[PDB]
Amino acid sequence: LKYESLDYDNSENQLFLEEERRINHFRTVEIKRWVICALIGILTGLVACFIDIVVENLAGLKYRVIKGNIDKFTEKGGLSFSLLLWATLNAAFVLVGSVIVAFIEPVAAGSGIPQIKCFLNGVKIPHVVRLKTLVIKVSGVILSVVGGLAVGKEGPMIHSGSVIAAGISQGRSTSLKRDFKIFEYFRRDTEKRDFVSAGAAAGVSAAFGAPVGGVLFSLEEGASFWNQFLTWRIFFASMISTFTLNFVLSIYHGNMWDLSSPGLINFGRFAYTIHEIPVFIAMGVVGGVLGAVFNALNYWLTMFRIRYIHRPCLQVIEAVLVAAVTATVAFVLIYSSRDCQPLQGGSMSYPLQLFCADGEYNSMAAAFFNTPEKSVVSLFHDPPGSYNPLTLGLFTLVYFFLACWTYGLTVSAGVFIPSLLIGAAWGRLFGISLSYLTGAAIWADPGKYALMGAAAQLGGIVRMTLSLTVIMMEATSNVTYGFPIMLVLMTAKIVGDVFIEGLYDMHIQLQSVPFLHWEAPVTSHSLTAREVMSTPVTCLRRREKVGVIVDVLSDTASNHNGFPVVEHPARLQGLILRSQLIVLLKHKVFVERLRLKDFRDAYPRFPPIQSIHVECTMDLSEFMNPSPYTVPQEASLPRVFKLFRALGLRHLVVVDNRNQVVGLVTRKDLARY
Amino acid sequence: LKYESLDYDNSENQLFLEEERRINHFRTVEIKRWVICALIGILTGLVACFIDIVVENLAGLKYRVIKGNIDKFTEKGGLSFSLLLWATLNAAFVLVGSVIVAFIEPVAAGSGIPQIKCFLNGVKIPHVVRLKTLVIKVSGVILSVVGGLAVGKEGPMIHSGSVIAAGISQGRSTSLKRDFKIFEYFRRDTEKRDFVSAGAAAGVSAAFGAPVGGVLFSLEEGASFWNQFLTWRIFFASMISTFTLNFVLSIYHGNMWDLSSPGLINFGRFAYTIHEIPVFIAMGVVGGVLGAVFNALNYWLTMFRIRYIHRPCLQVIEAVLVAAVTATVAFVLIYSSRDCQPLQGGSMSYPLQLFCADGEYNSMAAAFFNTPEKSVVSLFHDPPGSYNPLTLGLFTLVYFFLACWTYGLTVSAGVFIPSLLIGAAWGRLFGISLSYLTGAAIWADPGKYALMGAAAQLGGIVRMTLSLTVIMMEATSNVTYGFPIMLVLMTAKIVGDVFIEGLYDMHIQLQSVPFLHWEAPVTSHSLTAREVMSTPVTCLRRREKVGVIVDVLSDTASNHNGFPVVEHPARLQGLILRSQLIVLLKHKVFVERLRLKDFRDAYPRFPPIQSIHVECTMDLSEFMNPSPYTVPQEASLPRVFKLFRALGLRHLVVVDNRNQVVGLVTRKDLARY
Amino acid sequence: SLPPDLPDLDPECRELLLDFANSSAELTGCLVRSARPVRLCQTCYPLFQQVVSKMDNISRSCARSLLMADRMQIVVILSEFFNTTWQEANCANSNSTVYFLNLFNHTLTCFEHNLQKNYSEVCKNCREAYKTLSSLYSEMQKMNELTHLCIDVEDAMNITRKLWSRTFNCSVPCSDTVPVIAVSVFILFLPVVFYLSSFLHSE
Amino acid sequence: SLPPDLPDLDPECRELLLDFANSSAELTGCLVRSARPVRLCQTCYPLFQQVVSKMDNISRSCARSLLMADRMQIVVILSEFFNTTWQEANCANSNSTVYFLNLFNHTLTCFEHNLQKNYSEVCKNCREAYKTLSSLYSEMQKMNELTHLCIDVEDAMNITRKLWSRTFNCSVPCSDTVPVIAVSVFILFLPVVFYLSSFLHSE
Ligand SMILES: *[C@@H]1O[C@H](CO)[C@@H](O)[C@H](O)[C@H]1NC(C)=O
Ligand SMILES: *[C@@H]1O[C@H](CO)[C@@H](O)[C@H](O)[C@H]1NC(C)=O
Ligand SMILES: *[C@@H]1O[C@H](CO)[C@@H](O)[C@H](O)[C@H]1NC(C)=O
Ligand SMILES: *[C@@H]1O[C@H](CO)[C@@H](O)[C@H](O)[C@H]1NC(C)=O
Ligand SMILES: *[C@@H]1O[C@H](CO)[C@@H](O)[C@H](O)[C@H]1NC(C)=O
Ligand SMILES: *[C@@H]1O[C@H](CO)[C@@H](O)[C@H](O)[C@H]1NC(C)=O
Ligand SMILES: *[C@@H]1O[C@H](CO)[C@@H](O)[C@H](O)[C@H]1NC(C)=O
Ligand SMILES: *[C@@H]1O[C@H](CO)[C@@H](O)[C@H](O)[C@H]1NC(C)=O
Ligand SMILES: *[C@@H]1O[C@H](CO)[C@@H](O)[C@H](O)[C@H]1NC(C)=O
Ligand SMILES: *[C@@H]1O[C@H](CO)[C@@H](O)[C@H](O)[C@H]1NC(C)=O
Ligand SMILES: *[C@@H]1O[C@H](CO)[C@@H](O)[C@H](O)[C@H]1NC(C)=O
Ligand SMILES: *[C@@H]1O[C@H](CO)[C@@H](O)[C@H](O)[C@H]1NC(C)=O
Ligand SMILES: *[C@@H]1O[C@H](CO)[C@@H](O)[C@H](O)[C@H]1NC(C)=O
Ligand SMILES: *[C@@H]1O[C@H](CO)[C@@H](O)[C@H](O)[C@H]1NC(C)=O
Repeated sequence: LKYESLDYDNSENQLFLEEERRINHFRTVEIKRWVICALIGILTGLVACFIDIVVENLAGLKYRVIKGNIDKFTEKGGLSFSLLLWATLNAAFVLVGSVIVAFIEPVAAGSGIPQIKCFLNGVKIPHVVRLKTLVIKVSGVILSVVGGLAVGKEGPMIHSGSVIAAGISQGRSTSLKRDFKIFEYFRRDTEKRDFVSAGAAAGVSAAFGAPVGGVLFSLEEGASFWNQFLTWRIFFASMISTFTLNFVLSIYHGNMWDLSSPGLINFGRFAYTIHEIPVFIAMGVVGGVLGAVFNALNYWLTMFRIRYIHRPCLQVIEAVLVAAVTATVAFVLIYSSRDCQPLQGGSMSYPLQLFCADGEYNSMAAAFFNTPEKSVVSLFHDPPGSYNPLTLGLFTLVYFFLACWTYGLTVSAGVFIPSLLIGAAWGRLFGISLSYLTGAAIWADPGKYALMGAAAQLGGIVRMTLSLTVIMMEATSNVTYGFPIMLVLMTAKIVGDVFIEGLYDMHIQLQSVPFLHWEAPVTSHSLTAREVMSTPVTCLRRREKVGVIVDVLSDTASNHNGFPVVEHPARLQGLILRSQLIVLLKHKVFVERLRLKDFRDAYPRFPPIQSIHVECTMDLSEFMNPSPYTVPQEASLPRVFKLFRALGLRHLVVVDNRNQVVGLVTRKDLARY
Repeated sequence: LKYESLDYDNSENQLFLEEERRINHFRTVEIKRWVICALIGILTGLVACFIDIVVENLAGLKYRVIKGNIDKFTEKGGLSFSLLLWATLNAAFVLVGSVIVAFIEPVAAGSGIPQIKCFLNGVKIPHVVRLKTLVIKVSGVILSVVGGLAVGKEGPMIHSGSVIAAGISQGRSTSLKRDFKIFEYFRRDTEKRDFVSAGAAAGVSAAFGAPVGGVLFSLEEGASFWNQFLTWRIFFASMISTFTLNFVLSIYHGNMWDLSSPGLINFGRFAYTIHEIPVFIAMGVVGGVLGAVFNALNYWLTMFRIRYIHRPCLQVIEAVLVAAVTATVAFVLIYSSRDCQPLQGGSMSYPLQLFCADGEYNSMAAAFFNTPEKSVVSLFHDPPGSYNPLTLGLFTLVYFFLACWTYGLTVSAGVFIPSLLIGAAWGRLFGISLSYLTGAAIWADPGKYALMGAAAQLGGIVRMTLSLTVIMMEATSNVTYGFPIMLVLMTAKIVGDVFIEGLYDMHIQLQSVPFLHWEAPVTSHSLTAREVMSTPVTCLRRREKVGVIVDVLSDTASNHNGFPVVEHPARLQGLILRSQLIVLLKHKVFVERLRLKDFRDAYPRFPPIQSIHVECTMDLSEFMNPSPYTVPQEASLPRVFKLFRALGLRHLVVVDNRNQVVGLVTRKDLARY
Repeated sequence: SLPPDLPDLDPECRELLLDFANSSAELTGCLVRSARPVRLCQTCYPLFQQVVSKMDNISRSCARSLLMADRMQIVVILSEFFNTTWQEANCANSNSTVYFLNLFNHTLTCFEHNLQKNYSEVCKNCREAYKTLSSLYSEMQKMNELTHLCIDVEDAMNITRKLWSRTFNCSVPCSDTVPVIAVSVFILFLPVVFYLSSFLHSE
Repeated sequence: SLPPDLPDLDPECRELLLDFANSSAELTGCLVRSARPVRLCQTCYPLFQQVVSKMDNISRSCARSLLMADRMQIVVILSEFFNTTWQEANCANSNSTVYFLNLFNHTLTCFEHNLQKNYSEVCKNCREAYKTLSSLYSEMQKMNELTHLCIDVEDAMNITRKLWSRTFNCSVPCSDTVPVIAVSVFILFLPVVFYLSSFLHSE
């Protein structure tokens, strides 16, 4: 009763039908869309490089203080006055990073995907698109990753690339200072979702390196009818964002003639036989099961967190304690390591030596001091015999529970990279065991199994099949490996769906969003589409009076947003909705003049009727759409549901045999099943 | 009046609604579709390797006879008795390859794409899916490529992979010997197009190496509403076909642990700056212009060929003369070459030495004796200073006119590879000229320009934007090069659309197929959808008599396939079509019993009413669909067109204000604009 | 007063390293000596075996302390380099090679036996001395087909091919130009008859 | 009776090839001689210059006829191999290196000066002889930071690090175990207080 829907249909009036005749009389309305879809990718690539340049310099400031601190509190007295320093340095950043979220607005909490695949679906979640949400999210993921927590940074690139999509498309900046008289004709919906679709497919490419995966993502959620031109602009807006991220970072590092580092995460360059095709299936089942342990007990945690810690004073303290425990467990676990190795190459960014021979370096200080992306790349590409298999066990068994207990906090970060790292960890740990029981001549290289454990763990945690196979095929730069990965993610969904739901679906169902999804249940195939409606209809005839429509709008007991018009007993001659109706009452159009643009004024927000103080009659023709998408009764629900979803509809209307309105099907009726 | 449409809507009856209740009472109807989509890819990979194994052995038999012939008619008398031998060897194969097409059926002529992107569209072209067409096409492309003509082999893989899609989906083999009682419930349309879409996206991947390009191809033509499950089976049927082509050819060549050669054409492995981004745009305009010369004078040829050579006796002779001239021009052009080079590596498959020093070999005999794919790969990857720029000029200026004069013949081969070869030829010839006027330090390597001329020439000849950018990105195995290629193909369409239409569109318009395409013209935006209909409607009331429906079916002056039912003046209570109606008249259902399966019998072909010899009345309830997709009048054409196309509709019905049928919109009405 | 092995090695292994040194310096010297005429394959075949033998002997302790002592394992690098140079030259040698060498020596003596501008001299006599040599060369490629076959044979045939063409103008006359113009202009004449005759059959 | 250059070269260039031969054989001999202790960088620095000089002299006709005569250009390969071995060793040398060598010589003499099991001997005296050496080594990596720095220095420090640890048990005692247990078990005790205290504040 709080989340009102999104109108994707253009309610053509006589005013729209006259204004589109006016603008058509040198066809300069579509060439103005390519400019927005061009500079909607440049502005996303620059945000994606502004995060990456800042966070590595702040991490380089933060970790060298610590490794210079425990090079002098060795050889002498205690180390505890450095453990306290690393605990308070991991607490001081996340204190600010949790205060600026838990008090100003809670919408920026978590990742950005479940609040953006519901808007894409048609549900306007409160706030979300406001600039303040962008400023607090892009300054909350910098301050939390360097804060020291087990959270990825490639999560919040989708939401941050979607907010700037629906902010420059309007040309308004509704805070203050209207900043343009340009970019009218776009101040409506049916453009809002068409540019949020081009924004969210410019954050998936700019964070993973896959442009052709981003369009499949934005299509997968955006289940509209297929039009080539719109996809041919989403592809053009996606291809820019992985070019204005190479061209800035390559200016930053060195020479401009080296166009590597295609995104924020970079898998390397990258041979198998048929005889191990069952073995990969035997990984995917494991990828379901541990996934359904990660995705279940978090649920038993999250309702606890929603039951007792539902106030801003406590969750800040709880985030600080999560950061301090994340420091102390890592320091205990590197204090007691016995496995030390000689350094080589750039496999250790900050080499740490304590309680080890001279020249050699501790190997447990790897995968805590360096970034998660560098550790995941090192797990894909290291030559065999490089990891002690007791190190990976105590690392995975700690990092799994830390990444489970950290997600759902009131800070702003994602959950992609703390799934790939767990998956590659136990994938390489499983790949070693196929070498200590055979000779391991050629076909037991752990670089394959470290890949196909990381592909399994994502499908186990985040059920996502078509748009994830492609972005695992494009970032690996190899099309021969496309066939086992598809065979893994197909398994890890249909094993994991037996136990528990998705991770992105619990955080939608636990907020009571309607969220109708593609297709309909086959068990409910014969509902015959007369049971699924609201039986009385508070419709309004055309041109009665004014007091009728005032008393049908101003009513506390019911909130209805769409009203069909009738004639003579009824005819269903089109429908009028609240926005247009209170626009007509804000002016005086009583029959006792204006163009299309007047309706657009104050478009984002419409004043409530209690501020519209103060009979005659008004003629509702030339303000309504003369042809709603109607369906009869007697029709199957699968057909009714497909029609409703496949187009973008807020108000389906059912009729009688003699064309009389007998019910109205809205979104919340179809969502309940 | 010959090409009747395809029904994609399931006309739910009471019999369908009872039978789907019967089959649902362990959900074994969808798990039977994954078996067909699995073994629809294996059977396409085996055809794609059966072509490739046979054609290289026959070419190896044919060319070594010739190079052994002109090693003994050197050093002695004349060479003309070998020119006659190479002319008659290029004539003897194409004689049989043109006789088995020009006499049995003309549908296998040309490529396979314009007869399969019209079926995909909904037009049942005559024949086409019959086994005989498959047998003559897959044995006509072998006999023509080795015959010696400038035609590609990766063209006819789409049609040959689409015929076996709609032949094992039925389980009938309607020639004789029904061969199964399995695979009922699929003997209807709404499965026919769903498996032709999975077949045609298994020929694009099996011929180029791009699985994710094939699904975008089959979607681009298949403009239906988006459902995730169907795309998630088309992707699964596409990924198989590039794995059962590696696994067979790698058994054939050598060891099975080398999974290269991903398809029939294999680009290699594969650095640019911003400062040459305009230069690539300056290629694409050229790629339009020469494209619009290739795509225009062929038109002036083809109507000539349709005006005077429209009989099977002459076009066989004309194909033989094209083959003999293709021999003789190549022999004259290699007889007079002066440029000879020392051999190295495997750059020459069959080395030819005539009138050259000992050890060195003629370089003009390259790119005539070896395959086009090997020459295109050699033009992408050779180091600089390897081609004499007079050789490429006389090669391109001959091969352009030969590939223009050969296309449109009555043989069965494609036009992809004779576009990439021309594009790479003048691309490398343009890339040399940027080295003989600068120093050419790093950024003037001809390997880039030989790529982005070949990408330009396809967009110039075959206007195809979204499904071609992806298959040029996946076969090059590099995602950094995705941005200039998109910037080239975008130019070469909007320069070439000024002059002349597509190449695949002239061979649709010159056969008068309706072929409505996605979207509607913006100049005709206000037609108001009452002008675009047939004004009188020969509808039929329910339960009159028998003589009424017999005299409304049996009529020479008009052929109508769908009839709406009325009641009382009219009500539009659903519609009945001819197939069901003559099924009911083939039995005796007059009101004076059967399941759903009876309608399916003799599904492919329905007997005409003149064989249904010989009142009472029949009740048309429980045989019609009770809810057609209706629209009112007063509605804009863009809305009407989108609804018609986006779903699959054969009979849209317009109504009145009081729900009275006043017109019927069919496909040929919308197609004329 | 004795660290065991880390600063210095025993005097039981140092003479082995000096023996490998004496082998490798002389192998590089003989290998380097062959100039434009390549006789390395046929002159450094005996002392190439000994270096390999010495390497095997060292490989067969005194193998961990002597080639796993450091990065830049210089003994393994020199040995590896020799192995790489040897394989790409691809000697595989010897009777056939000897016969070819004898033929080359004979073939080459007939040039200065008949030498003395005016290279139109009695060199027709060397024609049957030349061609069969090249014929044997092609036959030798049929013998080592189931890539370059050697380096002594390749350079020996290369020198003869350089002498036969670009310093002695020994070209062959051509006899056929008018038949390969007549047949070509006859075959390129049938389409302009065919289309024009099918056009005028409209009555 | 004289082919110009193809079978044989002039006697004006063959002595240059013999001089390069005499250089390269002796360079390989000296380079090969260094064993586990690596003194190659500090012993083959003079005769490495001459080989390069000779190569430049040959490079500066008698350059097309002598290294573009055939495939397997063996002079270019030997020279290239030497260049590759030289660059990866990365000598770049000399005063600092000399000082380091002197320190190493001094540091190592104190071991057998105090030698004589029972490695718990007066080696505390060499502690201040040891540590500053390693300190200088770290400072030297700060000097050549703006990768391995040399091979004489790396192996000389490697030998001392091998002697200091795994044949002389010279470990350092540890003092702190109870504070890094107390602080850790105190910090891992606050969440089980926090959640349980927030649960019992429901009244
Ligand atoms: C090298 O070997 C030769 C021949 O056996 C011998 O005369 C000479 O003394 C040896 N020199 C060295 C340095 O071992
Ligand atoms: C190996 O070295 C030993 C000791 O110098 C020598 O006695 C023996 O002949 C050598 N054998 C070979 C095969 O070189
Ligand atoms: C140090 O000596 C050890 C002993 O084998 C060797 O493995 C290592 O490569 C040496 N390190 C350096 C820097 O030379
Ligand atoms: C070269 O190395 C290969 C592979 O290890 C070995 O088989 C061969 O015997 C070596 N040859 C020489 C000349 O050392
Ligand atoms: C070389 O020896 C082989 C094997 O005995 C023999 O087959 C061949 O005829 C010999 N060739 C010559 C040139 O003597
Ligand atoms: C060539 O033949 C001559 C004369 O018989 C002989 O002196 C010389 O050694 C031979 N040379 C070769 C390379 O066989
Ligand atoms: C070339 O030599 C031949 C044979 O000795 C002689 O007849 C002729 O005059 C010579 N020609 C020239 C141009 O010296
Ligand atoms: C090599 O050089 C040395 C020292 O100059 C000289 O004594 C010797 O004669 C030279 N040997 C050769 C083969 O040139
Ligand atoms: C180059 O070679 C010449 C001739 O042998 C000799 O005179 C000169 O000293 C050499 N110069 C150098 C730099 O080696
Ligand atoms: C033949 O000699 C020429 C002259 O330079 C050289 O370019 C070529 O590599 C040689 N070929 C062979 C097979 O040795
Ligand atoms: C090695 O080759 C490089 C690059 O050509 C050159 O700059 C350098 O002088 C060479 N060094 C030696 C020792 O030859
Ligand atoms: C080596 O010489 C440099 C440059 O003159 C000087 O800066 C440095 O102090 C010297 N070092 C030693 C160890 O003498
Ligand atoms: C080490 O010092 C000793 C005694 O002064 C001296 O004899 C010897 O040459 C020195 N060695 C090195 C390598 O500096
Ligand atoms: C070790 O040497 C010390 C000092 O000479 C002596 O006091 C002690 O008894 C020795 N211990 C052993 C176990 O030999």
